Amino acid sequence: KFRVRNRIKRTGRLRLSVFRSLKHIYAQIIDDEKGVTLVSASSLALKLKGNKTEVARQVGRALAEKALALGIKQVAFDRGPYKYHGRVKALAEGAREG
Amino acid sequence: VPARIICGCGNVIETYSTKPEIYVEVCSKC
Amino acid sequence: LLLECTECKRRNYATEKNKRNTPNKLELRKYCPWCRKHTVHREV
Amino acid sequence: RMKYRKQQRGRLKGATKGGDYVAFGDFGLVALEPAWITAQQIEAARVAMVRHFRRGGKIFIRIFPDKPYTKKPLEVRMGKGKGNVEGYVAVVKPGRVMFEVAGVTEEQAMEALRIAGHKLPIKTKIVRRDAYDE
Amino acid sequence: PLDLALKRKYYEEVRPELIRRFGYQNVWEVPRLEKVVINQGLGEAKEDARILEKAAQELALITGQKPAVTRAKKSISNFKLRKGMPIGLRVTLRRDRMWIFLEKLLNVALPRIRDFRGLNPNSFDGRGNYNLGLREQLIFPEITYDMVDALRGMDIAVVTTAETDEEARALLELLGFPFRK
Amino acid sequence: TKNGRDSQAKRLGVKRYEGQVVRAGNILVRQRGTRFKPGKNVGMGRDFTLFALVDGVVEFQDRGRLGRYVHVRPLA
RNA sequence: UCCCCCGUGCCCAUAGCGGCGUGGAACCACCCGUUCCCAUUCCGAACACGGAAGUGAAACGCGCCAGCGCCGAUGGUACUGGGCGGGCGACCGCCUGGGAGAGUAGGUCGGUGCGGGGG
RNA sequence: UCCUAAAAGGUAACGGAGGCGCCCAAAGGUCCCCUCAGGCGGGACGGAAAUCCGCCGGAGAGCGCAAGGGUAGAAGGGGGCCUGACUGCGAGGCCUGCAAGCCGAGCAGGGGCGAAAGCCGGGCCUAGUGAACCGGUGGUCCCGUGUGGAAGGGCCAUCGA
RNA sequence: CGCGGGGUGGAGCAGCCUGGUAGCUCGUCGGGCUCAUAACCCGAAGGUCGUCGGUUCAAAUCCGGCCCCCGCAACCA
RNA sequence: CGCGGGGUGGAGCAGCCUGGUAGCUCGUCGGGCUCAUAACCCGAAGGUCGUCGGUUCAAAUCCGGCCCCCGCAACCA
RNA sequence: CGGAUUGGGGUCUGCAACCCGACCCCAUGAAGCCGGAAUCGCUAGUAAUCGCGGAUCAGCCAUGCCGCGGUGAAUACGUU
Ligand SMILES: [Mg+2]
Ligand SMILES: [Mg+2]
Ligand SMILES: [Mg+2]
Ligand SMILES: [Mg+2]
Ligand SMILES: [Mg+2]
Ligand SMILES: [Mg+2]
Ligand SMILES: [Mg+2]
Ligand SMILES: [Mg+2]
Ligand SMILES: [Mg+2]
Ligand SMILES: [Mg+2]
Ligand SMILES: [Mg+2]
Ligand SMILES: [Mg+2]
Ligand SMILES: [Mg+2]
Ligand SMILES: [Mg+2]
Ligand SMILES: [Mg+2]
Ligand SMILES: [Mg+2]
Ligand SMILES: [Mg+2]
Ligand SMILES: [Mg+2]
Ligand SMILES: [Mg+2]
Ligand SMILES: [Mg+2]
Ligand SMILES: [Mg+2]
Ligand SMILES: [Mg+2]
Ligand SMILES: [Mg+2]
Ligand SMILES: [Mg+2]
Ligand SMILES: [Mg+2]
Ligand SMILES: [Mg+2]
Ligand SMILES: [Mg+2]
Ligand SMILES: [Mg+2]
Ligand SMILES: [Mg+2]
Ligand SMILES: [Mg+2]
Ligand SMILES: [Mg+2]
Ligand SMILES: [Mg+2]
Ligand SMILES: [Mg+2]
Ligand SMILES: [Mg+2]
Ligand SMILES: [Mg+2]
Ligand SMILES: [Mg+2]
Ligand SMILES: [Mg+2]
Ligand SMILES: [Mg+2]
Ligand SMILES: [Mg+2]
Ligand SMILES: [Mg+2]
Ligand SMILES: [Mg+2]
Ligand SMILES: [Mg+2]
Ligand SMILES: [Mg+2]
Ligand SMILES: [Mg+2]
Ligand SMILES: [Mg+2]
Ligand SMILES: [Mg+2]
Ligand SMILES: [Mg+2]
Ligand SMILES: [Mg+2]
Ligand SMILES: [Mg+2]
Ligand SMILES: [Mg+2]
Ligand SMILES: [Mg+2]
Ligand SMILES: [Mg+2]
Ligand SMILES: [Mg+2]
Ligand SMILES: [Mg+2]
Ligand SMILES: [Mg+2]
Ligand SMILES: [Mg+2]
Ligand SMILES: [Mg+2]
Ligand SMILES: [Mg+2]
Ligand SMILES: [Mg+2]
Ligand SMILES: [Mg+2]
Ligand SMILES: [Mg+2]
Ligand SMILES: [Mg+2]
Ligand SMILES: [Mg+2]
Ligand SMILES: [Mg+2]
Ligand SMILES: [Mg+2]
Ligand SMILES: [Mg+2]
Ligand SMILES: [Mg+2]
Ligand SMILES: [Mg+2]
Ligand SMILES: [Mg+2]
Ligand SMILES: [Mg+2]
Ligand SMILES: [Mg+2]
Ligand SMILES: [Mg+2]
Ligand SMILES: [Mg+2]
Ligand SMILES: [Mg+2]
Ligand SMILES: [Mg+2]
Ligand SMILES: [Mg+2]
Ligand SMILES: [Mg+2]
Ligand SMILES: [Mg+2]
Ligand SMILES: [Mg+2]
Ligand SMILES: [Mg+2]
Ligand SMILES: [Mg+2]
Ligand SMILES: [Mg+2]
Ligand SMILES: [Mg+2]
Ligand SMILES: [Mg+2]
Ligand SMILES: [Mg+2]
Ligand SMILES: [Mg+2]
Ligand SMILES: [Mg+2]
Ligand SMILES: [Mg+2]
Ligand SMILES: [Mg+2]
Ligand SMILES: [Mg+2]
Ligand SMILES: [Mg+2]
Ligand SMILES: [Mg+2]
Ligand SMILES: [Mg+2]
Ligand SMILES: [Mg+2]
Ligand SMILES: [Mg+2]
Ligand SMILES: [Mg+2]
Ligand SMILES: [Mg+2]
Ligand SMILES: [Mg+2]
Ligand SMILES: [Mg+2]
Ligand SMILES: [Mg+2]
Ligand SMILES: [Mg+2]
Ligand SMILES: [Mg+2]
Ligand SMILES: [Mg+2]
Ligand SMILES: [Mg+2]
Ligand SMILES: [Mg+2]
Ligand SMILES: [Mg+2]
Ligand SMILES: [Mg+2]
Ligand SMILES: [Mg+2]
Ligand SMILES: [Mg+2]
Ligand SMILES: [Mg+2]
Ligand SMILES: [Mg+2]
Ligand SMILES: [Mg+2]
Ligand SMILES: [Mg+2]
Ligand SMILES: [Mg+2]
Ligand SMILES: [Mg+2]
Ligand SMILES: [Mg+2]
Ligand SMILES: [Mg+2]
Ligand SMILES: [Mg+2]
Ligand SMILES: [Mg+2]
Ligand SMILES: [Mg+2]
Ligand SMILES: [Mg+2]
Ligand SMILES: [Mg+2]
Ligand SMILES: [Mg+2]
Ligand SMILES: [Mg+2]
Ligand SMILES: [Mg+2]
Ligand SMILES: [Mg+2]
Ligand SMILES: [Mg+2]
Ligand SMILES: [Mg+2]
Ligand SMILES: [Mg+2]
Ligand SMILES: [Mg+2]
Ligand SMILES: [Mg+2]
Ligand SMILES: [Mg+2]
Ligand SMILES: [Mg+2]
Ligand SMILES: [Mg+2]
Ligand SMILES: [Mg+2]
Ligand SMILES: [Mg+2]
Ligand SMILES: [Mg+2]
Repeated sequence: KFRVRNRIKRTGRLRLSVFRSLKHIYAQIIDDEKGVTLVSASSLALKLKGNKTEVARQVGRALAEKALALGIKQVAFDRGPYKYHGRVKALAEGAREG
Repeated sequence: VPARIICGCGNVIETYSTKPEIYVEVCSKC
Repeated sequence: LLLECTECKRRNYATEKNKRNTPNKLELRKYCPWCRKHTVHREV
Repeated sequence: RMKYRKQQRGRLKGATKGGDYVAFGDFGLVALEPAWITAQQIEAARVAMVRHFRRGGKIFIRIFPDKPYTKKPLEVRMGKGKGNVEGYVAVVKPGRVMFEVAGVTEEQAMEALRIAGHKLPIKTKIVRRDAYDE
Repeated sequence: PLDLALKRKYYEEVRPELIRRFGYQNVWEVPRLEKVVINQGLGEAKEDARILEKAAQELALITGQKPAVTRAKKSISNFKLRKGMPIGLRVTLRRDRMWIFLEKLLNVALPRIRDFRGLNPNSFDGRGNYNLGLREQLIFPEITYDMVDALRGMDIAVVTTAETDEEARALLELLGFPFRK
Repeated sequence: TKNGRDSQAKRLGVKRYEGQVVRAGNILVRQRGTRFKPGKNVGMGRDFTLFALVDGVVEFQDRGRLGRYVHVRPLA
């Protein structure tokens, strides 16, 4: 079911691998062609609270900071296995806010 | 609704299923 | 069946192909003229 | 049988795969020379062999005719031969094992396997079974 | 409506006895009743949606749930079916929706089954599963007599989390599945 | 005796080989289906043709179960 | 530096099938429920949301096993650019450079890059 | 279309085999979802084969039609919205005696789907076709025989093999 | 060796182009009128569609091969 | 293409003028009558009258378009 | 309606009721919705209809036969 992930890959650059467990949410901004990650604003692994949807927003705006900290902009969003809906969407919601 | 299985051999059971006027002829009590 | 889509409120045409007896009695798809830009287009 | 239709001739280059070793049986018959062996030729040897030792052991036939044999009815040049006149044949290259006999004495295998050699368009040879296996 | 006779029967009666007979390790090795599905292979109302509807909503009452259709794939000239047009009326149901139906079934339907003798002991598919056919569909509770315009029956299957079917046999007997044994 | 038929040859195959300069968008491989897949700066058209999107050199790569890919490693 | 787990890429079966064992403290799964966001041609199966309690059963991570799958030489032969000889032929042999498929010996239950949590 | 065709391309014979002179407003664009054939077991009518459940089952199904190549990390099945089955172009090539055939990034206009990245100039692809001349219908910066119109012609579009 | 047409209940014909359902006449079998048989009347049964193979969901019907019947044709030397 | 005239019972046609009207022949079944088919006599079912829209109180009828078969000549680069 | 068929249980004759009796009771409850071409009977106390008896003979496969009475029609223009 990594069809999404494939198409995205043949688009160019800056993959946003939103992973999400049953109370978790993460995001690597990974550059293929070399196979290397940069910004990696986690959540459960970071520190944040506990309310998934709520948790998303920040964990999203978290990448945001660390992104422009290096000069970045490609939104290339790895809407992984998960539909663009809740915690996944909200993860973006904020990732773009900042 | 809470169904009402009315049978001639006692065994009057409740469950769920529209209109609880369930006159069962010979239920599992016999 | 060969067809030529006229533009509505005008008199243009297009390279077309209805299908007559197969569920295509109608025909008014959306197309794009050189006068103005973008409108409906009848069978004709 | 089934396959499909008529088939090109193709040559009979060196007897590479053209050959084998004795599979079953006490003795056998090998081809010394390349040729197309006809259906008829085969059966000719078979029935010969049996006829020799009536009520006898077992004759194996390691070769089998599957090449279609085209031929023209005494004419000229339109289309490819309706063919199949001799019918079918088997590509026998030097070395191949063609018939195995078993359940008989040497003097019987030798004789029968020899008589068969008289029906075949080829120089041949009869083998014991040395031991060379695998 | 989380609560009911049969719902609890499994927990506060069957469940523990399974630990006796087999006795596992983890609570999730104990065989779960967790899937039951109706179905009505009707090449019968295959022609018209009239005879097709009543059997669906009729089905809807007995199950209590909203029935689903199932279309054909291949093509059968021997019985007049091509693309997928036709029909089979299947409906999956789990959770408490199923416990409620099973209560009715194992205690009202099977009972009112003409010359019932207990579910055929052999209907287990080697794995922890059981199925059964039924003629008259009227052997169901809410179903009225003057309601049926045809004796269109149907068949059902019930899944376990068990691996072998002795566990399923044991499981189902305890749960009130009258087997012909 | 009906049989004298055939179609005319379509002359297809790899057109530019590995280690060969290429201009902006010239064809690289004409193929029946997907004997080859796209790659870095290498798209493909309706007939599954494979052409350059940039200049630079062509390189091939076998990715086993994945497929055989062809791309241009640019330079300027 | 090291080890465990999590997300991701790479070589693309020596990574796989099956068998056996193993971990839930963190992680991950399942589990609780379906008010709300949203969802089933019917079913919260799936996707989706809120969320403790329970669990390592299933899934998955790890590891041991070769029975199957997969990899697999060496030697040798077939064939063969280039050179030469022989039989009416169907064909065959020599020199120089190249050289398999099969089968054999044997190998395998993988390896590794980046990032993040955990001692 | 495949073989002959001798591992580039090409390559003949009244050599071996088979198709084409269409079709689809959904069989098209996109967004989301989904994965077969077949084999064993279990199932009321069914019955080798409808529909149902289980397990095994990497492509032997499917892709409108012949065959081949491709293909489930979709090109296959379902849905929602839709109409790029665009207009103005076109770097650069394949192919080729000529004429013709074919692939095509990207630019402007203006639009569809989508959160976005982005995709859309018909259909998985390779057949489904006909130079020129003569004429028909719609249009339109143009020409209009002393001048103004008109007749007629040109240009664009499409039609009759 | 060529080209064209055809093989369908016991007999002779239809159906096939434009695939779903095999029809007509005589004959056959049962019954009736007659003293009886024919005629006539009433009712019924009967066909692997030449054979092998394919396309289709499905073949008498479409496509390919073999077998048998009929029609034409086989010239210049 | 433009010209002309029609789609009426299981078959056609009369009815279409100049709107107030479905009947004809055979056919189906039943009854009468015959040695008997049949002729014949009585009675009954089987027509959005190709289709939609409009005039009118009222149409098959007058009118528009459409769907189809028939016919007319005339054109084909 | 109609009572065939089948199951089950039983009585009686007669040495004996498998083949093969008759009857009883329960249950089972068939085809049949008035019958093709064709064809029989009857002219008044007749047809139709409804029972009763007798010969035979242990019993009876009698719905048969011979006889008895009860209720009691229709219609005959005409002799082609
Ligand atoms: Mg909030
Ligand atoms: Mg941002
Ligand atoms: Mg209910
Ligand atoms: Mg009881
Ligand atoms: Mg229209
Ligand atoms: Mg037109
Ligand atoms: Mg010969
Ligand atoms: Mg000659
Ligand atoms: Mg011996
Ligand atoms: Mg010996
Ligand atoms: Mg000899
Ligand atoms: Mg010899
Ligand atoms: Mg010798
Ligand atoms: Mg050997
Ligand atoms: Mg288990
Ligand atoms: Mg297990
Ligand atoms: Mg040719
Ligand atoms: Mg070709
Ligand atoms: Mg050629
Ligand atoms: Mg070719
Ligand atoms: Mg250090
Ligand atoms: Mg260091
Ligand atoms: Mg890498
Ligand atoms: Mg295990
Ligand atoms: Mg635990
Ligand atoms: Mg619970
Ligand atoms: Mg609810
Ligand atoms: Mg609540
Ligand atoms: Mg709300
Ligand atoms: Mg909420
Ligand atoms: Mg959603
Ligand atoms: Mg729904
Ligand atoms: Mg909530
Ligand atoms: Mg614990
Ligand atoms: Mg534990
Ligand atoms: Mg486990
Ligand atoms: Mg595992
Ligand atoms: Mg191998
Ligand atoms: Mg090897
Ligand atoms: Mg070697
Ligand atoms: Mg050499
Ligand atoms: Mg040489
Ligand atoms: Mg030399
Ligand atoms: Mg010589
Ligand atoms: Mg080797
Ligand atoms: Mg081997
Ligand atoms: Mg070994
Ligand atoms: Mg292994
Ligand atoms: Mg393993
Ligand atoms: Mg690390
Ligand atoms: Mg670390
Ligand atoms: Mg650390
Ligand atoms: Mg080719
Ligand atoms: Mg090939
Ligand atoms: Mg070649
Ligand atoms: Mg080739
Ligand atoms: Mg060569
Ligand atoms: Mg060559
Ligand atoms: Mg060759
Ligand atoms: Mg080649
Ligand atoms: Mg040839
Ligand atoms: Mg044409
Ligand atoms: Mg559509
Ligand atoms: Mg299956
Ligand atoms: Mg099984
Ligand atoms: Mg069954
Ligand atoms: Mg079946
Ligand atoms: Mg079955
Ligand atoms: Mg494949
Ligand atoms: Mg096909
Ligand atoms: Mg195909
Ligand atoms: Mg090829
Ligand atoms: Mg193919
Ligand atoms: Mg293929
Ligand atoms: Mg393939
Ligand atoms: Mg294929
Ligand atoms: Mg798709
Ligand atoms: Mg498509
Ligand atoms: Mg769509
Ligand atoms: Mg160009
Ligand atoms: Mg050119
Ligand atoms: Mg073309
Ligand atoms: Mg070309
Ligand atoms: Mg397609
Ligand atoms: Mg091609
Ligand atoms: Mg000219
Ligand atoms: Mg012109
Ligand atoms: Mg003008
Ligand atoms: Mg202009
Ligand atoms: Mg002027
Ligand atoms: Mg002017
Ligand atoms: Mg002048
Ligand atoms: Mg002047
Ligand atoms: Mg003038
Ligand atoms: Mg003009
Ligand atoms: Mg003009
Ligand atoms: Mg005939
Ligand atoms: Mg014939
Ligand atoms: Mg004939
Ligand atoms: Mg016939
Ligand atoms: Mg005949
Ligand atoms: Mg005959
Ligand atoms: Mg005969
Ligand atoms: Mg014919
Ligand atoms: Mg007759
Ligand atoms: Mg007779
Ligand atoms: Mg007679
Ligand atoms: Mg007589
Ligand atoms: Mg007679
Ligand atoms: Mg005579
Ligand atoms: Mg009769
Ligand atoms: Mg008759
Ligand atoms: Mg007859
Ligand atoms: Mg008959
Ligand atoms: Mg018949
Ligand atoms: Mg035939
Ligand atoms: Mg038939
Ligand atoms: Mg002649
Ligand atoms: Mg002369
Ligand atoms: Mg002459
Ligand atoms: Mg006229
Ligand atoms: Mg007529
Ligand atoms: Mg008339
Ligand atoms: Mg008339
Ligand atoms: Mg009449
Ligand atoms: Mg009628
Ligand atoms: Mg009519
Ligand atoms: Mg009508
Ligand atoms: Mg006609
Ligand atoms: Mg005519
Ligand atoms: Mg006329
Ligand atoms: Mg008693
Ligand atoms: Mg009857
Ligand atoms: Mg009655
Ligand atoms: Mg009496
Ligand atoms: Mg007596
Ligand atoms: Mg009497």
